[PDB]
Amino acid sequence: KNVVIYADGVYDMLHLGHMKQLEQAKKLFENTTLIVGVTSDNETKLFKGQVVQTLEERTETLKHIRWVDEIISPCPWVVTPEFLEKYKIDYVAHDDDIYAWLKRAGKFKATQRTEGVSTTDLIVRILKNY
Amino acid sequence: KNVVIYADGVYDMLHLGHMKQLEQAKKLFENTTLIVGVTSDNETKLFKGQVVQTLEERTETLKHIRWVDEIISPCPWVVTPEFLEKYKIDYVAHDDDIYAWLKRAGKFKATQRTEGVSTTDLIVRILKNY
Repeated sequence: KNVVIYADGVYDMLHLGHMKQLEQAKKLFENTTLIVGVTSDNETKLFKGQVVQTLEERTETLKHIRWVDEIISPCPWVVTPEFLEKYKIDYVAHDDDIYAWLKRAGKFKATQRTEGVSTTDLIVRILKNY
Repeated sequence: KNVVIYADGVYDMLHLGHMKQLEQAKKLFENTTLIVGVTSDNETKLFKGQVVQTLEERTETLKHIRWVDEIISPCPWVVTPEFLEKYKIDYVAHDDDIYAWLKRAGKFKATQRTEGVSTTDLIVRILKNY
């Protein structure tokens, strides 16, 4: 009855958006284990772009988040069928094609986002006072 | 065996510091319920100073924090003996005198802090790139 869900991401400067996403992953089914993978510095920097917090900083914040059951840190950049077996993962949870093969296999669970929540946004608000 | 702990604060722009503090509160004893009180906008603005996030924003972030069991939002600015009875609170957890009367009653549990963790600090780091 327990369903293993994997959600990877950068999780740089974690905010309310990441949390709502993670809550969604956690509640995809009645009994889940939410595994969260945190991408390495080198690989992030080389694909997405600069990253603000180091791996250790981004991993530690996730330790206080109610929905996170287990953490793989650092996680591989690209999910592979072998990875899924090795960790007994039943579904991958990401927003919405690199994940076509997951949908074809029935193992793709979509999760939505929430805007206006970024750290950056709040600084924007705080300067408006001047 | 279950010990009720109350930790109030502003919790503006919650960061790793608040989380470590809250974890400490939660683990003061083996079986706790951590009640977290979140101060109102009007009262915060009038004592501490300007506040960046509204009550609703500050309360919602706390909903994703592993250590928070219950939330009083908004909470009174000053803890009173009557408050302690009304919510069956066994200890109050705050950093370190308004709390002398709590220490005299045996109901004061100290919790420490961690520096270099503020939202503000990370923006400081991010601008250094220019």
